[PDB]
Amino acid sequence: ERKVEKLLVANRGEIACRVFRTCREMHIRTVALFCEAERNAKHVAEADEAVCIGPPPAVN
Amino acid sequence: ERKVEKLLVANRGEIACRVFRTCREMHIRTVALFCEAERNAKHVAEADEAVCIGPPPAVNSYLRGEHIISVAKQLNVDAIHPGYGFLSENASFADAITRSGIEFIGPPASAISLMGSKSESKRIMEAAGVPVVPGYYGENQNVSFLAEEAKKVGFPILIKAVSGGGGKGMKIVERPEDFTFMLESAKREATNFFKDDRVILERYVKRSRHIECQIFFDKHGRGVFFFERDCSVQRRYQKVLEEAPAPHLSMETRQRIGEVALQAAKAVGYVGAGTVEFIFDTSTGEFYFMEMNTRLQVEHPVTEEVCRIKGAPLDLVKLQIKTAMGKPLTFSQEDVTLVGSCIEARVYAESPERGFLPESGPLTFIREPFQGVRGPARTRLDTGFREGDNVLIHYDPMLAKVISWGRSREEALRGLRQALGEYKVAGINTNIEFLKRCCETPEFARGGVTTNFISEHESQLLKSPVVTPEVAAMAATAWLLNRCDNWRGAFRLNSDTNATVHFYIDDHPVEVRLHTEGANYHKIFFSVWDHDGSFEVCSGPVTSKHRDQKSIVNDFTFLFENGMHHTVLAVATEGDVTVIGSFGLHQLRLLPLTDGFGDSSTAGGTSTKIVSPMPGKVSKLLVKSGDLVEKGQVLVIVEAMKMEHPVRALQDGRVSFLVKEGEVVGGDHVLATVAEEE
Repeated sequence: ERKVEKLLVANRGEIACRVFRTCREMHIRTVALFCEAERNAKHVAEADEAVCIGPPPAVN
Repeated sequence: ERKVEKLLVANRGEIACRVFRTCREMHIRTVALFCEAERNAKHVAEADEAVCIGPPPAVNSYLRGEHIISVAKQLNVDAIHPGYGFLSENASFADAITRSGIEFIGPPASAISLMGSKSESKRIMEAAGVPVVPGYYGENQNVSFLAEEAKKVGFPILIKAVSGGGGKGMKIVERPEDFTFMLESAKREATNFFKDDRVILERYVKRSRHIECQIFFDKHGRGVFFFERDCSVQRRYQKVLEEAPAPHLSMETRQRIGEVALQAAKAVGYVGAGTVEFIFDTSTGEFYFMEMNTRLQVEHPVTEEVCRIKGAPLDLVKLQIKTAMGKPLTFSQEDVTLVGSCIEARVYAESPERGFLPESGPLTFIREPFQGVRGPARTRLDTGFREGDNVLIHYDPMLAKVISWGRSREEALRGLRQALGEYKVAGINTNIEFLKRCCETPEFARGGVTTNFISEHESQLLKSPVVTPEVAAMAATAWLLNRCDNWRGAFRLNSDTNATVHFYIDDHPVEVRLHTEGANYHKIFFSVWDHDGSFEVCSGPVTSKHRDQKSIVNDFTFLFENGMHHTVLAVATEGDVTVIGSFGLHQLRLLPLTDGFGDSSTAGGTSTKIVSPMPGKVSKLLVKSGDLVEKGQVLVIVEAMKMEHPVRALQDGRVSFLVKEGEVVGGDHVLATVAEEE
């Protein structure tokens, strides 16, 4: 099998925090994603690293 | 039996808090002890009363056993627990406590005295019949005697010598039926290493792994051995990481380790808690006695995670008080069962890059790992220091102990990894990076490590992450902002701002330049090691206006253009900038630029120095010729009508005298030439 130590999340919101939490118990790293601004949001304050992706519209 | 309501502690540190805690559950009083100052320490803030004992040196503090006993008598103390170190191993102190009537906690003085000398101790165990590997048999009376007992007393051949660690007489001669090379090897060893011609033969073991079983005894003839332990990992005779369940140890053996251990303790007679240490070779498959300690170890809470008595959690210190109570036990060796695995590691306030030399400094910020249960594992941290405390050079460098109990070894080891990573301290370099390096790359997850395991992998270890050019960007920025309004309200004309920081990374100065374009404090760039980029930075609340030695601890956010974002708690000072984040911890030393700013004189100072007025009559010159004079001492004192008027020259460099005391000299004479030391 293949080892996992880094977890990536696509969406934002309740699911981000839920996926992030259990991850702590499995002792796995976390990564967050956020749109323009949207950096004070909680999920990013819960992960290990966050990356900005671009303009607010869901296309972008 | 005798009632106990007052408990006395000798030593200081983690053991003080541990002994103090359980005491609360038994509902017993507490007393603390502290050296000069050392009154803000935690343990004293945990007890009921604390007493100062005297000067910092260990001779002055915690060694005046008679004074401690008199103070305890004045307090009408019920019991004393020495702990480990100081008077932990001193039979006179225990005897004096017994004469005073206080219940000493530990073995009787006779056992400590007997085990103080190695020869008489090994004599006692040899009489008892425990398999013991001795250090010597007779002497080299005859060379044929070597062949006589080579295949007799000990088939494995340990030639060595009477003393000295050179050991060239060994030659690693593990092959029996050797008779023409062993004598030649011994005779070539005698050359240039004569010492005493006596030679001792022993068994030679190829591999060594340390084992140490625990034991407990009441005073009513009843005891039970705890689970074994492993101390294979140790550097320079210092414990590093240990495991209570010796991985790869058959149950049957466990049982037997006990029967041997109980025989030895009964033979000498023993009360309280103790530990027997063995030495083991995998190839032979047998264990031979090496040493025992009649004192509670530091590794007691470790073995606890792998033993339960009557289904209940075990407390080792509890029983020792109950043993002192005179009550008899309640359980046989059976009620105790092991459950799961655990690992331990010690953190030392030393510098791994350096010669593991202790460092003393204030504790700026101390992260605390989550000490709660989650997943399939229990992780705990015990620390004898807190925020605002300072490390004392007199004491050993010892911060905290981290233990990861688990249902399986894997869970335990994995748990630690994350915890070891999480705990963070700022202010003094630690070996925490070393321990993590000891855990990741070495394939000791299998469980087989020898006593010398640390020695071979020293090349692999002693390795730390490389400071990326980005790390300098956040570190450099914090020092400015965490010192002043640099880049705050700044403004120039038809131009743009610029400010630079110099870092003395390793032995090479490092320059980082930061500047802005537009009307934006937010948009910032950087150029370090010929690497350029852009980022934005958003700070937090401004704190620590007094900017003392602790300086300012603030959180930072950095949005680099590529797209990332970071959070960094930076406690920056003039000496260094410390940044802690997902990268880890890194402290960058700022290029030092100090050199008697003012007094920087390279003048030759050839002549016409400390000239005296007309009357002259020099005398009482108190400076040696050709000795450096940087501070302005009285080079020459001349008297003019009772006018000493000392010249007090401050020109740096050695001063050369051309005059002698009592010699009348003319006006403005060259009494001495104050020249730079050449």
